[PDB]
Amino acid sequence: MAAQSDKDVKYYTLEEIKKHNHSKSTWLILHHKVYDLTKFLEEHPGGEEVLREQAGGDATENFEDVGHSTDARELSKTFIIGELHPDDRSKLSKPMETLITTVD
Ligand code: HEM
Repeated sequence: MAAQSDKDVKYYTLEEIKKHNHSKSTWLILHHKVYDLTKFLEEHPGGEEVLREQAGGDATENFEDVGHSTDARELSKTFIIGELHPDDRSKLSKPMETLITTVD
């Protein structure tokens, strides 16, 4: 009817995830994996300010810094929708090309 345990993994590119961090597509990267919590921002104890500033990037450095509970880290497993491209993981050989416009 309206229930389906769909488990998959979509490999997204760095330029794709860092361009979806707006409001209803706010994704965070943890352990080089893409986690969807754009509808859990207000459900996160502490606030969304710390999430929006890490949206579209890897915040694993803060995940281990703060120290999440066992159940907490297990909960994130239900918000996994994909992973980062191998080129953006064990390569990083992709031209950025930016900051060429003076909007100051
Ligand atoms: C994006 C995935 C994340 C999930 C699913 C998540 C989930 C949770 C949950 C369930 C708790 C409370 C449970 C407990 O008692 O341990 C928690 C607490 C907390 N989280 Fe996260 N979190 C995430 C990311 C982050 C990130 C990226 C930061 C930092 C920018 C962060 C900072 C905190 C802090 C500070 C607390 C409270 C600990 C304290 O204030 O001493 N979380 N998180």
